[PDB]
Amino acid sequence: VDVVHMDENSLEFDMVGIDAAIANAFRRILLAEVPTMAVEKVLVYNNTS
Amino acid sequence: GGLTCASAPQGTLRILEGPQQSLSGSPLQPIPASPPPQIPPGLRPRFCAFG
Repeated sequence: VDVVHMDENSLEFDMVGIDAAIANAFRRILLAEVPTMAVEKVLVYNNTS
Repeated sequence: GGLTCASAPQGTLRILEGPQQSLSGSPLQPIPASPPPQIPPGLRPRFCAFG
């Protein structure tokens, strides 16, 4: 693995010597399976906007 | 002493007022034709690959 760039909010490592199935598994995990926190419910007391 | 029919007229004149034609110049349009859409100069790529 060779990590080229690493600003904050960016990474560009290489990952030399792996198949397309494992690379695709890693890519699909980041897009759809790594957990995050986000607003689910909103209680609106007044809203004259 | 009355009015009597006189000799028949020998001719008729019909008058009308008419102006004339100018030269044919045929100036079709201020900015004429359909001017073509075209390239902005230089432009430059606005995108690069990663790595």
